[PDB]
Amino acid sequence: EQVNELKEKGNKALSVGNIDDALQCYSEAIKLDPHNHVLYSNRSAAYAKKGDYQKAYEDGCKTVDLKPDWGKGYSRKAAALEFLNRFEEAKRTYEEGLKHEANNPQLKEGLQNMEAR
Amino acid sequence: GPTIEEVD
Ligand code: NI
Ligand code: NI
Repeated sequence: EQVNELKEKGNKALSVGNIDDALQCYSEAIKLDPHNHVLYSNRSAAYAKKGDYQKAYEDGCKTVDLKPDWGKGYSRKAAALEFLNRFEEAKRTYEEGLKHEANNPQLKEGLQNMEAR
Repeated sequence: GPTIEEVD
């Protein structure tokens, strides 16, 4: 519950635009629960909003490492790759995610976007 | 630009 508490605190900070506070909350939760993919996925989002795409990417990778069946982790990873202008890798990441969650609409959209560039 | 999905 303490982990959920910190995650919620982070989500709230992010909602009021306090991204650094959100990162601190997610990072504290991660220290307590280092295998929680949701925390890395949320922190990846916060880093992407902040504009630190390398860290958004690292957290997206960790999300996929922890929970390979979860499509959203690949979206985190792939979005970071797009920001990093690594589109070939972004496309392969959407494809990799689809090997786990074939009907995921966000991954399908991402793949479509990369195939249309 | 890429979409940043909502947090969970
Ligand atoms: Ni471990
Ligand atoms: Ni796999």
